[PDB]
Amino acid sequence: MRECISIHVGQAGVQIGNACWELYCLEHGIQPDGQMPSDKTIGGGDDSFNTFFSETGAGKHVPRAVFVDLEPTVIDEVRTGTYRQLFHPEQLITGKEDAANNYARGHYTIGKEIIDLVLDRIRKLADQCTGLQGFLVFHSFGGGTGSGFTSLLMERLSVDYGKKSKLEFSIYPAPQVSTAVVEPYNSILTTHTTLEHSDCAFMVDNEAIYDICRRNLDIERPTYTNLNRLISQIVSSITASLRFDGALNVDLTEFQTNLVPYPRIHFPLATYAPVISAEKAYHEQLSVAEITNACFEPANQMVKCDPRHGKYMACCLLYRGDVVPKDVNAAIATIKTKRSIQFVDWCPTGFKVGINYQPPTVVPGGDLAKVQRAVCMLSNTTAIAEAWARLDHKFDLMYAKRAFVHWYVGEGMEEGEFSEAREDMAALEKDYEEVGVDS
Amino acid sequence: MEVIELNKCTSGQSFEVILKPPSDPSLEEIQKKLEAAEERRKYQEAELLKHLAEKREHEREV
Amino acid sequence: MREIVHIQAGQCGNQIGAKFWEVISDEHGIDPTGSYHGDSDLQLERINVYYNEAAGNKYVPRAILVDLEPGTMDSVRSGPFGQIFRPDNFVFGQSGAGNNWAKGHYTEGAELVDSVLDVVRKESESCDCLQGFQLTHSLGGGTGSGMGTLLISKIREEYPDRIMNTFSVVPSPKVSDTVVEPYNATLSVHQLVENTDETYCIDNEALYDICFRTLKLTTPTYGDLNHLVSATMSGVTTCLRFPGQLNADLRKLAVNMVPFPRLHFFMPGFAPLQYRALTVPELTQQMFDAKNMMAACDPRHGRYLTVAAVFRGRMSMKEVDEQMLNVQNKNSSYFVEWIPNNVKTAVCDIPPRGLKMSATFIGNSTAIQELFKRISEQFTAMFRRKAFLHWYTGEGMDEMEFTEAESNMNDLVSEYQQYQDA
Amino acid sequence: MYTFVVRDENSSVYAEVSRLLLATGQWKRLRKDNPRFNLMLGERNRLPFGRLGHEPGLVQLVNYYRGADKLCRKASLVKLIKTSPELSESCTWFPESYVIYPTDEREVFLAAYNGNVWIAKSISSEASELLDFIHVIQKYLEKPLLLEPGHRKFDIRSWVLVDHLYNIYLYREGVLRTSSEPYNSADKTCHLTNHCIQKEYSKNYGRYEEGNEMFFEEFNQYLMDALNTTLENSILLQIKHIIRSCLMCIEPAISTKHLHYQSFQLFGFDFMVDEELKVWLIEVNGAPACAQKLYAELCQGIVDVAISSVFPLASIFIKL
Ligand SMILES: Nc1nc2c(ncn2[C@@H]2O[C@H](COP(=O)(O)OP(=O)(O)OP(=O)(O)O)[C@@H](O)[C@H]2O)c(=O)[nH]1
Ligand SMILES: Nc1ncnc2c1ncn2[C@@H]1O[C@H](COP(=O)(O)OP(=O)(O)CP(=O)(O)O)[C@@H](O)[C@H]1O
Ligand SMILES: Nc1nc2c(ncn2[C@@H]2O[C@H](COP(=O)(O)OP(=O)(O)O)[C@@H](O)[C@H]2O)c(=O)[nH]1
Ligand SMILES: Nc1nc(NCc2ccc3c(c2)OCO3)cc(-c2cccc3[nH]ccc23)n1
Ligand SMILES: Nc1nc(NCc2ccc3c(c2)OCO3)cc(-c2cccc3[nH]ccc23)n1
Ligand SMILES: Nc1nc(NCc2ccc3c(c2)OCO3)cc(-c2cccc3[nH]ccc23)n1
Ligand SMILES: [Ca+2]
Ligand SMILES: [Ca+2]
Ligand SMILES: [Mg+2]
Ligand SMILES: [Mg+2]
Ligand SMILES: [Mg+2]
Repeated sequence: MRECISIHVGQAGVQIGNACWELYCLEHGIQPDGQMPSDKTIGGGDDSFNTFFSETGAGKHVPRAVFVDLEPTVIDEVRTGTYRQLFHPEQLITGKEDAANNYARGHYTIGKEIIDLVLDRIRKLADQCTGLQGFLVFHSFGGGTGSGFTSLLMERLSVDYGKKSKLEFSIYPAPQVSTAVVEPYNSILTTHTTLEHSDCAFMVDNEAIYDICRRNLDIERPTYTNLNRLISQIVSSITASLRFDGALNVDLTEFQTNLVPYPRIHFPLATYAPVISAEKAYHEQLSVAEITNACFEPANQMVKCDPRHGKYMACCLLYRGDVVPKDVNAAIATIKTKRSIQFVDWCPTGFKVGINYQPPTVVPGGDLAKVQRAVCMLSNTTAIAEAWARLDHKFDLMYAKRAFVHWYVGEGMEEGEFSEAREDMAALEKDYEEVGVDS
Repeated sequence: MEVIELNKCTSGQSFEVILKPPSDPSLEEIQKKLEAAEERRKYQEAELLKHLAEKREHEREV
Repeated sequence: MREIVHIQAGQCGNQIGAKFWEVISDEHGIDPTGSYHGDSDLQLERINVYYNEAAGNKYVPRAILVDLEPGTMDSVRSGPFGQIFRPDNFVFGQSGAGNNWAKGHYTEGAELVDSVLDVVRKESESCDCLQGFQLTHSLGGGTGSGMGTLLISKIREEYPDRIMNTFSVVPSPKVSDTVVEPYNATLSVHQLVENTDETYCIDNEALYDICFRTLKLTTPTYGDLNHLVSATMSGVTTCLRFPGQLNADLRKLAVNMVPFPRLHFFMPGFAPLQYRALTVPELTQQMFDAKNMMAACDPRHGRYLTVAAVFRGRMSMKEVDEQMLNVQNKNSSYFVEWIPNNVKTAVCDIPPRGLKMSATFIGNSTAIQELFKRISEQFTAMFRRKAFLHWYTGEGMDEMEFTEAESNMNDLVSEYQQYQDA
Repeated sequence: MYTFVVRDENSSVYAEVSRLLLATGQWKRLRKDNPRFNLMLGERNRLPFGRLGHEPGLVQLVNYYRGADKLCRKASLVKLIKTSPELSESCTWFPESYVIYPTDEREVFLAAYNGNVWIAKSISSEASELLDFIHVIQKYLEKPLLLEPGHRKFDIRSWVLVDHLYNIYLYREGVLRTSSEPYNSADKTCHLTNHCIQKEYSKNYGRYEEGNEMFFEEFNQYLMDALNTTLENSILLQIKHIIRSCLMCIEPAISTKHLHYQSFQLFGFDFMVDEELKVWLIEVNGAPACAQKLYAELCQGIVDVAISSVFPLASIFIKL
């Protein structure tokens, strides 16, 4: 058994963490007090779920997780909510004053005063691991803390755990649910600073999750609770292989091996189906072929982009529920004969397929319907670079006028860091073009 | 098409399907960078407070 | 605990301050004795932003009351909510400032400023986590203008990383007490340019035109103008005073609203300005209408750097988004193309007293240069003949200081013009 | 009002479309980089498709299909024809063609050594002249239909509009772009038919018809009088079949049905007609201009079927 440590940074990271850990508890049969009656080994064990939960002598199953925000208001809800008993207080770290949507305040000014405490609490968890694999880091691109503190933290984890894999779950900014003009600055600044420290990063565009909630869950104005429950379904699909018995993606290293041949091009596109409303009173259940087909519709992607106009470097399919290989292979043959799936020449054209028999779990009284089978596709396609283009365009528009730059300079960041990060983004777009397109 | 590396357990199975074959920073550096930023902050604060001390001296002259 | 410290200086500042406190005290269910008699925990959930908790389970405004003359603070103490203020927070001299910025800033005011700062420090010291300061004052008189900007300068010196926000009533010849108002206003704007993060330009010209033209009041009093000011201020502090979706402090708001440090002067607006319930299209159209703006400036003569819209009441967020998008898409040329997504929307479920639905508007528009041009012209018309200068040089000011203030304000105008043509 | 932006200053067709849209009251033109547009009239080169469809509350439409370049370049068209089973190497309605670079079909084409006249493009019978010319090598149609009066070659331009729903609309007016020199088997003036090339190097530029352009009414009259058939029966059935087969081939690759932004595009198909009244595809142009006389009508059709269909205000086409 090999442990995974989850780190939730800033508002978005903390609330998504809440949704994920709630869902993991329901999937593993762990109650809000931490007891797991199905676990017959009291106070220890080397089961697959112990990759994410440790055990006390009293039978309490404790997430291997640290929550970190620079203001206290979001983590206090965890401290007083349904799962308050799940987490030890030393796992929940708050400052007094936040980064005000300012990367420089998160990374330099405020981050400098909490980083050692955070690394110490992380060390406390690591000392409880017998074979630490690495970290799952949850954060927004747009917040001052999610961007700047997260990048500071990633640098320090590279120093203190240089052999260990690090995965990100990153919330990409959308004007439909966000209230800040400077999110493009922070996103570009954090991606630049975190790139060579992250082995694999799953970006979730709030615009895509928003539209999925509106279209498929019939929600007029999705809230964070809706968005985070859907995101948590996708995260759970991704981590299920680390948390249950199985032979695919059983270690953090395998995500990079299977999905990332170019270390900088380490942003796989996630596509999830089916998303069905709990209120929909007549639902005809969807077959393997239909949901695997859904995997190739942009409307179901976590980032809106068009994979037909790029190239695949890797692709794999994580099924949950009633799925046998024969139906998967028939679906793939059909889709190959019907759709535009072009791989780069130096990677084989192929799918790695994982199937977990336990059906997807849903939150009782939630917005999602229980389904007999679901799938998450993780594909490394150059088309995801469209999101970088959008972000870079917005950066160029503001930076040409130096709009808002003084807030960052006044926290001690230099203007050169803006153009260094932006140059690095230009080189990233170039990498994706060279891999993905022909004259 | 070709199905390889079929693994199976009670909780599921995995496999691979091929449709076609092919064809650093130190802790010292981080500390220096953070301290340089903090020095810039301190510098801006000192410029502000110097400007305000100039204002106080003008007020006394008035 | 995100505490704000409030300061009101001079006659105008203290009257509009008082209206602000009575209005928000009513919204939070606090009576004149400081007792809570509301119906909903949301009223108390973020009460500590503006109110301290006392022993008698009393909520006391975090408010400092300053003037160089006693008159207005006796009127405050006798006013309807006057008992709610902390007695030690009344800091008043005896001399007055005679509508003279130099008296407020350099002579009479300097004698009192230390005692005002002591009370500020005593309030801040007991703050869990002071976010910053708001000041109410006029720019046309002597105490709010001269001593207020002195206070602002000292607060900046002692709390240099805290947000300083003002609600600043800008003079107009249409509603004028003395001829020297443009001098006092020009000297003050320079100070605000240097030492505030956000300044709401509340123009007595605009408040007058609203009371007269729209509200059909033939003889508007200061009370009628201050009713608009207090309702606007309530609107603009809603997003931090009541529970909801936003995790903000004055610094995050400032960072979202202020793209260049000197260009931090906002046009406020309010809708509606009658029993017919107002549809979301009607609120949206009226809040963007020149006629609802409180800094008599035509927004069609400039461009919006940033806009915040705050809606209060029970309404469809879908419908709000659709109408806000409609106004942006149909009027795209008045919003700078080089700040993407520069219109932000907040909704608070709790409406103000009496209205079912309302909207408050905060615009960072380059059209605000018109206000400063106005003042500059009135300044120059006198200063080219040195008229009334002896009132100021007799308190020790040199002509040179006036020339520099005039230059600073013409530069501010030029900066607004640079970004309007970009 | 609907709002639009213009990003290709050299498009005649869309300059006229723009002027038409303005003369409604309900469309406003914006500066080329304002993102709050309903409609982009995009540039020909490196149109930023990745930035479309991300403006809350705006339905966004663009006058180009991303990926249509595959159809509108000689090498990509040859590859698409040869490699798509719905088309196949034995397409019969496309001339035998081979990709040659200066996956190079040099030897594969050489195997077609042995009517051996070929054309290289991006005209001779010895291969060495052509392969020493550096592109695609294509079988040159040695027996073209020659109009009696003047014994002269021509080509047919058809305009085709594909809307956001992937309806394929064939404009009822085509044009024949003729030579006005006799065709000779023996000097690229009797062999070619470009509008510019005839209005310059070729002597007689207007003798038989205005601007070397003949329209369907005249050409139909000629086919009735000379060959005793119609344009519809003898030629247009084949044109419609070819256009439909080409666009149905790429539909899965480029459709905007389930995408977050919508697309339409105007295409220019160029055909050759041989002496057996067999139609051959020569060219697909992704940014065509129009013959002067038909601008007004065609551009109005674009507004009616392509733009107002998505953005409605308060038939010249045949649906294929
Ligand atoms: N999907 C999702 N996105 C969120 C959530 N909360 C905030 N965001 C997004 O995150 C961005 C704002 O970043 P925050 O996480 O709130 O900022 P922060 O990391 O807490 O840093 P501070 O500025 O110090 O508060 C915006 O783009 C929001 O759309 C959430 O719960 N779910
Ligand atoms: N295989 C072939 N057989 C006979 N004639 C041919 C031919 N290929 C091309 N031509 C002649 O050459 C002319 C121009 O060729 P082509 O279509 O490649 O030019 P082009 O790239 O400019 C497209 P357009 O000029 O219509 O915009 C055609 O009009 C036709 O008369
Ligand atoms: N809107 C408004 N303006 C006021 C009020 N009282 C005074 N003013 C304006 O403020 C200026 C006079 O300043 P004042 O506050 O009386 O001077 P001070 O008390 O010495 O600072 C003039 O422009 C007046 O029009 C008020 O209650 N409301
Ligand atoms: N960069 C920056 N920010 C400013 N205001 C916000 C802020 C407050 C506290 C901060 C901070 C930033 O950074 C950390 O502490 C003002 C200025 C400025 C400089 C020089 C001359 C000036 N005349 C008017 C303004 C100004 N410059
Ligand atoms: N209001 C305001 N803010 C400022 N911010 C900068 C800042 C940086 C780091 C900080 C900080 C503040 O606070 C603690 O750390 C500058 C100024 C200014 C104006 C006018 C003339 C001036 N000459 C020098 C300065 C100054 N004025
Ligand atoms: N700058 C700014 N904006 C405001 N409006 C609302 C808003 C909502 C969401 C936003 C946003 C702005 O910007 C990013 O997301 C109010 C204020 C204010 C000023 C002075 C004193 C104050 N006490 C409480 C509040 C406040 N200051
Ligand atoms: Ca166990
Ligand atoms: Ca005295
Ligand atoms: Mg936060
Ligand atoms: Mg007065
Ligand atoms: Mg061509």
